[PDB]
Amino acid sequence: MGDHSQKDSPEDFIINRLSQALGIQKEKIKKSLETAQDDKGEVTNKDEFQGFIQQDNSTNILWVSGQSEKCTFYYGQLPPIDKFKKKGIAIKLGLHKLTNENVAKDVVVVLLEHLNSVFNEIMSPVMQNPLNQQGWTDL
Repeated sequence: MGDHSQKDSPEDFIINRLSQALGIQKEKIKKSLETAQDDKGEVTNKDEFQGFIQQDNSTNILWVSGQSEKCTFYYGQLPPIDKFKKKGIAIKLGLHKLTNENVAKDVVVVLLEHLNSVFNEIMSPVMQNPLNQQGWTDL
């Protein structure tokens, strides 16, 4: 059963933890804030919608017009913002096993983005060193 348009929330509550939490499932602040109508619809489409394994949660802390709990599904994240993306039903794997493939990456506020890109490139080189792929990579 895992979690639906709440499975991901619960997982992030435990995983995000700020070095000491492992909260598990649902975020009271997101429910308490109740923002925003556009955000509720974007989140509902992510949850049981097909077709789309991405969502961001953006913390963005202080600065100017901070994204904070952003975040959105796709869209954009601005700047010291700290958020993350998870993979659910990565075109559509929904309505069967809870997106078992789901991939999770945390993204800090801060360059920091260039360092993250370098880390991603290193991960790709490590993958190339390990397997050959299933020809999706091919040559």
